[PDB]
Amino acid sequence: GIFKPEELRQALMPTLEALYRQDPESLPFRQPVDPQLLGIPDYFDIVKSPMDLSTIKRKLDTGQYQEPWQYVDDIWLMFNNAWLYNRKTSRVYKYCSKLSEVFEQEIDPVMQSLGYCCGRKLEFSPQTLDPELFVECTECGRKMHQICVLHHEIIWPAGFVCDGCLKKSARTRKENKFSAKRLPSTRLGTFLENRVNDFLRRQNHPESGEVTVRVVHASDKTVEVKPGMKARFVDSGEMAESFPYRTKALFAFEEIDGVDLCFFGMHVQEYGSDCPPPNQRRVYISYLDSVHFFRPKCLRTAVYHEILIGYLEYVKKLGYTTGHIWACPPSEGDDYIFHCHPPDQKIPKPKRLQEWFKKMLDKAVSERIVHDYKDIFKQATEDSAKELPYFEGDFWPNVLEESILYATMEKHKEVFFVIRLIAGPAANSLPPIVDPDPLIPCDLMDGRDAFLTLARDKHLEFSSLRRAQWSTMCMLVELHTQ
Ligand SMILES: COc1ccc(NC(=O)CN(C)C(=O)C2(c3ccccc3)CCCC2)cc1
Ligand SMILES: [Zn+2]
Ligand SMILES: [Zn+2]
Repeated sequence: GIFKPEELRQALMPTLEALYRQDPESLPFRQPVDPQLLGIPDYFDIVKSPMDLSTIKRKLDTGQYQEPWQYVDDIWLMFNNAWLYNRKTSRVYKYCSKLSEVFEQEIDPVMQSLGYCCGRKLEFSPQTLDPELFVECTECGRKMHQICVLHHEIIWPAGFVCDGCLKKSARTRKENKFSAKRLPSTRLGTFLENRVNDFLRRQNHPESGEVTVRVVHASDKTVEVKPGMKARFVDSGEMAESFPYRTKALFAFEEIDGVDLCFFGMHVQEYGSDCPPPNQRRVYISYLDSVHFFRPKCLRTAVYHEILIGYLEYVKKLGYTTGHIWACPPSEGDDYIFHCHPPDQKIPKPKRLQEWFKKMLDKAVSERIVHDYKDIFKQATEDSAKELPYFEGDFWPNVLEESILYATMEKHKEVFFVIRLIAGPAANSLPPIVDPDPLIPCDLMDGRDAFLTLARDKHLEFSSLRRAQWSTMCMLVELHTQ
């Protein structure tokens, strides 16, 4: 026992009385359902654990609840039975939804007054609902959402100690060494975060946190020319068989309410100077993703721009001549790089996404980082299908197979950006591209599949700030302990 029964009763009874006072919405919930009198003889075939307000009151009054989650559980048992048994359009269903809304408001400040994280009954997103897990304070015995208190067994193996118990004993929580800042740095990561933090300091907005950019994957790969064009151009001995590239994964994190938040992810393909044409000295953005919790809101878009402009600046200086972006929005539900985006984070329509890349590239011109950029139509004109750069997982390889030319580039022109970084003479007499960062092997971050799979297995959602904080903590433990 943590509480005197009278203490628990005096704290919770007012939240019960809040529900009882709601009339008519409490009328179906005041007494045990009597299926005979109500003419619903199938009630007990569907509802196996009936619960009502008079029962909960008698449990409070007789000291039956040992800790308040038991009370919250009986409340949500009572709501769930009504939502299970009654139609969505029914009066009782709608009354039950009203009481759940009044309960949500009342329980929170009460559960926080008794030293709990919150009073919420929490389930994961559909991907039947998996319940959120609880951890137990080793000092006081209170149970709390694992996600509310960000308790990870690998970071803190001796167990969870709540803020209230730590303050009581004049201790602070042992530092999280599995942080984004303590991930191994790269010249690329440093260059990007230095550009982002220089920009944020110049803005001098009080809400902004430090930003971290970490390259977390770097491996050498090859894209093989698919059979239906190997037959035409490769087998003859005209086009090269396979194009070697470096695949890199990077993430940007922000300090929000004292902890790491992963808010941006990018995969790139880097076809260097020892790469046969038409891929020679090109970079390709495989995929971009974000989680909209960057603070402040008013700088979110600029920060994304600073990372992307930063990346183009950096590869230019190494000797890449051209950047390529397939400006195509995702369509994998609430997933892409990040599992389970916030439900109010809208995927942009093709037009808005094109206007967003356009805006980013106009700033890059103003800075003399991008010399010029155009749609693949106007750059194919200004330059056979053998001469198009051939990138792993891109639209263009797949569409030339559907055929086996100029027809297709016109109808889908605005979705393909070609970005001249080094144009004209300067491009001709360049040193070899040498990447000064080591290879970073990491199977979890090798393409976007493996991390989506882990996030599905382990309910690493990005659907709210609190869940995105827990998922950021969990991904960083994985990245440090590989
Ligand atoms: C509801 O489920 C979702 C939600 C979002 C995504 N992903 C994107 O929006 C992925 N994207 C297109 C983005 O992040 C940018 C974006 C977003 C919005 C406007 C303009 C640009 C911001 C960083 C790069 C591009 C996927 C599923
Ligand atoms: Zn909680
Ligand atoms: Zn405690």
